[PDB]
Amino acid sequence: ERLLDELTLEGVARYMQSERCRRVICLVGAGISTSAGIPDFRSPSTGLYDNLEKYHLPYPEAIFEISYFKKHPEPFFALAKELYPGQFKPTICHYFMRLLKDKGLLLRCYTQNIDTLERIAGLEQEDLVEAHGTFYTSHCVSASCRHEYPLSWMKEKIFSEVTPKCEDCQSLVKPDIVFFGESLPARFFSCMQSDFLKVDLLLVMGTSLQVQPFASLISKAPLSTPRLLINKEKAGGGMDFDSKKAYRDVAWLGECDQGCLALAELLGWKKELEDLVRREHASIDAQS
Ligand SMILES: CCC(C)(C)c1ccc(OC[C@H](O)CN2C[C@@H]3C[C@H](C2)c2cccc(=O)n2C3)c(C(C)(C)CC)c1
Ligand SMILES: [Zn+2]
Repeated sequence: ERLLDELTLEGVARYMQSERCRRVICLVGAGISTSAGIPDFRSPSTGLYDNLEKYHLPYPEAIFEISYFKKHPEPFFALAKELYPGQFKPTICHYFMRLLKDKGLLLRCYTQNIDTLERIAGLEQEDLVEAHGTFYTSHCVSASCRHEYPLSWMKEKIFSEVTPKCEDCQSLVKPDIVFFGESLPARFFSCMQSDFLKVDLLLVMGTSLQVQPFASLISKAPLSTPRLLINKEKAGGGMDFDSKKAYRDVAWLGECDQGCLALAELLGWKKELEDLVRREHASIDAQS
């Protein structure tokens, strides 16, 4: 089935404004947070895994490996102190997703990011699937305790260079991120099944799809679901933008903010979006 009239941003805009497009899923990666001064720590190109020499790890990946972390948590928290941002300011792209929520178009945002910016932008727990977890909350690692700690507590521990320990049972306190050797959250697998039935549009932003878990996700949405990619680079996932058989996939190449602004324009949301970014940034400035 053919749902987009044309395989262009204009066509996607037009589809979004039609009665057909009720439920949008966003899939978002590190590219939506780069313009917030969170660089893409994941992808190898960034070279994060070269600044780790001073932590004398057995191998660079050890800094994110759960068993290593439990024995030697100090490098992870030192790194966190090193790279902790001055402010947490969500990007235009984040606020575009806020618009989708408030217009009742957002079914779900699946995010690879742990930076909490979606939450700060006003996306709620129901709206979000944090595929790699989050720094927003932390928990004592003991299964009989699991004392919860807010980011404010974790930040203080990070800045004081005191290893987070549970006030109750003395166990290590770990940010709710998915370390190497830990499994994806159950939430991820459960929401996927149900969501990928009801979805009318996939908005894929700041991820190359060459990389799990979005590579798989994309390939098992219904065949007729239109998919728009907004990314600096070209897309895995089994997308088809270019062939004579292309029917549903659209690529916008450039920065995520600029792509979102362009899409907002066509929807007639540009002013609303620019105003929201300005207002929410000012609010953050006032309370920071
Ligand atoms: C404190 C500043 C803050 C919250 C703003 C921030 C933000 C991002 C941060 O890191 C982003 C990483 O890309 C998150 N990844 C989470 C885990 C382990 C690593 C790293 C990884 C690599 C490749 C695939 C993959 O799935 N995963 C999952 C980090 C740190 C602390 C973890 C220091 C690097 C902190
Ligand atoms: Zn505890």
